[PDB]
Amino acid sequence: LVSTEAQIQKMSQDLQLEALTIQSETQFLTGINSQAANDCFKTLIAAMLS
Amino acid sequence: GVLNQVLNDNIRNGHVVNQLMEALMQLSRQQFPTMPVDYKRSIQRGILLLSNRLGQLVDLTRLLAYNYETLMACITMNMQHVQTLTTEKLQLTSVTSLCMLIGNATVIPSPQTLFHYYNVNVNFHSNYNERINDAVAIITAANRLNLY
Amino acid sequence: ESILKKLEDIKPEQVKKQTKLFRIFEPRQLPVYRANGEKELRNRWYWKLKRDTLPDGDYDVREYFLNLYDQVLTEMPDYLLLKDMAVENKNSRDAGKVVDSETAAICDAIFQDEETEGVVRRFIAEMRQRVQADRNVVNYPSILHPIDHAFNEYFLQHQLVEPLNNDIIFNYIPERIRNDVNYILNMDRNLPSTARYIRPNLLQDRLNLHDNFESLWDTITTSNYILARSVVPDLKELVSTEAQIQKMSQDLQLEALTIQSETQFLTGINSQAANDCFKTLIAAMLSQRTMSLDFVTTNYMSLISGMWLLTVVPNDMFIRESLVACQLAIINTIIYPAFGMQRMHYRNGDPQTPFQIAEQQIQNFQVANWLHFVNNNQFRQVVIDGVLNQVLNDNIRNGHVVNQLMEALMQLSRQQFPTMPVDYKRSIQRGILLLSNRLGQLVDLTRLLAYNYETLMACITMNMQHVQTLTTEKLQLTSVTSLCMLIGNATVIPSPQTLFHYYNVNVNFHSNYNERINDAVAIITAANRLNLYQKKMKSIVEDFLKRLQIFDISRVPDDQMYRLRDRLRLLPVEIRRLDIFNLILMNMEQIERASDKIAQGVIIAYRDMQLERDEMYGYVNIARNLDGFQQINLEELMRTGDYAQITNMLLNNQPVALVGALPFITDSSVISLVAKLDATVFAQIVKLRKVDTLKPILYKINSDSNDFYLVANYDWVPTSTTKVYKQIPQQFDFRASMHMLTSNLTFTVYSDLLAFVSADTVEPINAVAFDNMRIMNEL
Amino acid sequence: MDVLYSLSKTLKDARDKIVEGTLYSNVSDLIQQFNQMIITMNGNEFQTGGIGNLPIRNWNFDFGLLGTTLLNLDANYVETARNTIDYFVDFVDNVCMDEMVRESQRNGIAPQSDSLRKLSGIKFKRINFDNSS
Repeated sequence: LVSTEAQIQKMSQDLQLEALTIQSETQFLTGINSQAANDCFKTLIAAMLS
Repeated sequence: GVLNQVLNDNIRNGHVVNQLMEALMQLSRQQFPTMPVDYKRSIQRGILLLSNRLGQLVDLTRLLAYNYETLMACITMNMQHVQTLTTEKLQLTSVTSLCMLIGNATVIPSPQTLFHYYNVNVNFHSNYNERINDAVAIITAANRLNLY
Repeated sequence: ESILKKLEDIKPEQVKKQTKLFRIFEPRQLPVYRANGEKELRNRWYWKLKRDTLPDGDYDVREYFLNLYDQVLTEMPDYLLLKDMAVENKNSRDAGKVVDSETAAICDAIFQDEETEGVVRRFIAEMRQRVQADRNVVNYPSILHPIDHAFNEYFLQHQLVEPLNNDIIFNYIPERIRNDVNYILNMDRNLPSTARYIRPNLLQDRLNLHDNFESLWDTITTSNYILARSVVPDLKELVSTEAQIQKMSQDLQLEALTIQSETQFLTGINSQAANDCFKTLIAAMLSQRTMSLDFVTTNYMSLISGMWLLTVVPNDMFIRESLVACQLAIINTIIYPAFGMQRMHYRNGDPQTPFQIAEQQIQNFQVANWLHFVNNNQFRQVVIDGVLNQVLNDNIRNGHVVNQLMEALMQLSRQQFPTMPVDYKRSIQRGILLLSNRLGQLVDLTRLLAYNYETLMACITMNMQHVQTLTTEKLQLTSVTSLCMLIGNATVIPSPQTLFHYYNVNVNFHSNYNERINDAVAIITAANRLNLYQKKMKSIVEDFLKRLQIFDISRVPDDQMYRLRDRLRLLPVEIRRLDIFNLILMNMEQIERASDKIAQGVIIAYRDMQLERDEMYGYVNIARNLDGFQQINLEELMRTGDYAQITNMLLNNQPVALVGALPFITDSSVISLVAKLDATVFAQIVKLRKVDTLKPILYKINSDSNDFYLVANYDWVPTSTTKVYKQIPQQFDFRASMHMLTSNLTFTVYSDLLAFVSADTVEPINAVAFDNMRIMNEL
Repeated sequence: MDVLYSLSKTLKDARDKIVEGTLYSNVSDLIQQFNQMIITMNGNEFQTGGIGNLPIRNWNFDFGLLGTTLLNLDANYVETARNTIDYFVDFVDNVCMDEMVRESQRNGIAPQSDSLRKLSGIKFKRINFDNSS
């Protein structure tokens, strides 16, 4: 999988969340990790199969 | 002889993701008439974050569809589609993780994994049918033996 | 700063010099055998790979040839002087010279060998160099294989050096610097007719990184901004901060016991801020980096300085939110209260800026005209001297916009402010008075800014693409006030040495960018044409970005690198690299077939076939071609892994030809051939379903075989059922391999042309602008 | 035909609307259309042919854009626009004449002059605007 650090930095730079007035600045990029990606893959395929 | 829930051929080859990209590329060019420009820029740059992974998302769609088909080949009972009482909760942050972190390493079910899945499905189906037979036999025997 | 160190540490281009002729083949002595397999007393010279290391498998062979392409690109020189390679030919009649030392070694070996024909010795004696000093040319004899000759001839005839003279060096300077009357250029050397130089590859951006690559473009623009800051001149003889603060205090009539807005007018007025503002503005415009406006709405002097800033700098140079905030503050603090208009209720996200609404809503001609100019003040995209540039409006360049702004301000001061307390009008009037007491200095400052901008823009080699950047550069409006209040009458213009250094850094970066693009494109195209379907190209783009030296590849995801790969894949290959790859593609089959480590296949026929007669093997079961046989591609078999067809053919004894780079066992035993061992090396394919272990038998039956008496005593022509699809080496013909390599007798290559130009500036008081008037005219 | 009509309509609108003293808001869209026409036509070489006594004429377009800085148009702006409009009107009139004097039996509805045939290329579609006649 793509490096989580590099993708996180890329997304943070592109989104510019800190510059906005969003009440949830930290929560935006939470949950972005390899474990979450694997969980999504498994959940989608397993739900479709079952 | 097994009912199967199959995907659109555009999902299987991942071509439809192009359309998705097309659509959201248009969303990156839109004006957002009355939106604050900073928030508008953030939305458009996120839209482009997803857009610029067109190749990765096509690969991901093809991989997911292929894995689904391969593991569905190992299903022996009809894939009946019903709306269940309780659901499986899918965090959209996990969807974002999958979309933004998938690379280009193909992973497919191992032949032994497919055989194990098929064996488990066959064992469960056979046990289901055998227990139905046992229950039916005992009920019919009790009724014909007049065990009121 | 580390960024400036990275950007200024780029060297122009590493010049490659060829020290020896490129070679893939060499002569080698081999024993030869008669038609009956008996060894001849004479040996024979054959062409053999110098580095025979070709791998097993067709895919591995294509990878080997991609690596060979990289090696040849590394070894291809920018220029070449054959006299450096020249060495004495001891057997030359005239004591001449040959290139390279390897040629001399071959000549010595051939001449000293007792088996060499006297005609070849005569030919070696005639081998000498011819010098044409009039034409500055020299021809040297060389012994080369035809492929080696092709490569070396391409290197010789496609060198990158061009003649250098004083006119070329002078024209290297940007045309706008030469056409500028404020700079006097000089030279103290006459470059000789034998001087050479290498042009930088200043092709414009073929990757269009300004479009859809926002992080990479942010990095590029940040580097450009840092460099531009480094080269922007410092302001000299600024008005003393203490004296200016005293004068401002006297004008504002500050009161001790009263709270006043005018007090804040003195906030952050110092020479450091003035220089910071000058550098920030010019560097942001040069690097086309978006700026952010930092100001406090309670400081009205910041708002008036912002009026000047918006008058001079096109509004596309500022992030929209900051520009809108500044304009709204100006409208609601100065303009509307002056004219008794109700405070504007501006909506965030409005399609129109506050100044556009005000322009529609203001009935005063001067203020409305200034507002309209500010609204429509844009850059002009102009291709000057082949480079895209962002040109300021001529009224900005000459400073007339300052007069228009001053007319607007004077109209504002005359207004009554009907709905405000008299002290509010007094404060606005005092701020306008502060700005207007320096009208001439503001005209001078605008002209100085424009002149410095265009002079430093003359030294930019890459297109100035006007696109909003991801991140901005913060500009404090107090710094603008400092620049407006402290600017003196001293004219500062970029030094000629500073201009040359800026231009050289830009040229180095542009050339490196283009050369790395060429390398990446060549590698990607070669991999595609070599059908390297298992090759992940992320590494190529990663190396490209690493060699650009301004990006941190750890921050670049894989998707971005693959988008870069897709963009690079659409570009044509550089002419020299493309031709080298064409040579390699043409000659790779022959290079591969010359290897003694692998065979091109194995024919499994189930009929006896007489072993071929070759002089350098004796009797050998070699197939020159796969004619009359069904072919199984071993690469496809290994890729798919389905052995049904091959198993069916092997079990049924169906004649076939397994095609693919294979290692083979050379066997010289006649008894082994009689035993039919070559036919027993294929059952393992059926047993294990693997062909990587396949290793056919190549029989080499001749008098060096221990049991050759069987061949000699029975008039028996050996036969085998299996053949090895393989080629025989090409004989080394000494006369046919001699080529006269031609090059220039001698020249000198120079690196930094601007090192030969000494430039100075006219007196700054007398420096003129584009309109022939002095840049700064205040007393 | 649509591109030629669009050129003529743009020039007529420029003549009618670019007048001394007029608000720029009265010509903003017209100025944008005129500048688009300038950009599209710039760098293109045209020839109106010599059928009959019509002189052979060569047309080059290297015109700068119209300004956008004046709140109200003045005499200098009008004079510059007049020069550009006069050249463009001459070009359009000559193209129209060259087309009117030509006819074909096979495809009479298609353009017959090389100028109008060149204007039928895709790159000139940008010039196209309101077709109200």
